[PDB]
Amino acid sequence: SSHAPTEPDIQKDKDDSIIRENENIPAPLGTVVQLLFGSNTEYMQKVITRDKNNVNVETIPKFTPSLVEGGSRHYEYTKKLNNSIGPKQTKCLLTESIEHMDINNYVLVTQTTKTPDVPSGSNFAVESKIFLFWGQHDTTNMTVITKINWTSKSFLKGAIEKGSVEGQKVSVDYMLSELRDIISR
Repeated sequence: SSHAPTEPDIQKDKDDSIIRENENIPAPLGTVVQLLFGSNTEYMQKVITRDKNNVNVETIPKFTPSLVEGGSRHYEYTKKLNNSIGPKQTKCLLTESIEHMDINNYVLVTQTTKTPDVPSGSNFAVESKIFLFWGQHDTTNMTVITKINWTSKSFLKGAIEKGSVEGQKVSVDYMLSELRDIISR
C-alpha cells in the first residue's frame, strides 16, 4: 500500500548548486504538490511571510492554464535587506513553471527570482529547480538545485552567487518548516 520511493531525474549542469537534498516531508507526493502549488495558495503565501524580511506579499495566483505540465504563475513581494544604507529592500519577482509532473515518479517546478534593486540586480536572475519525489512510507522528499542566469556578467559575480545560495537555503528551510507544520497541526 505504501508507494515505492522514487528517483528524481536531475539533469546535471556545471553551474548548478545544491540548496537542499532529500529533505523529507511526512505526507504523500500529491498532497505536498497541492500544498505548495495547488488551488489554495495561502500555504505558499505563508511560506513566504514566515520570513519577516518578506513584506508586501500579494495574493499568490493559482497555476494557469491549469496545474499541469506547462502551467505557470507569476507573483511578487518585497524583501528587506540592509537596515539603513542602500539598498534597504528589493522587489522580488517570482515566476514558477511546471516542468514535469508525474505523481508516480517526480514533479519538477522551476522557480525563477528577479531582484531589480540589489547591486547588479539588472544583470541576473536566480533559477531554482524544486524536485518533489517519493520517500519511504508514503512520504515526500524535496531536492532544490539553484543556478544564476547571468544576462550580463557582473564584477560582483562571486559575492552574488554566494549570497544567493545562502538566501535560497533560508527560503527552502522556511518552505520545509511550514510544510512540516501544516502536516502536524
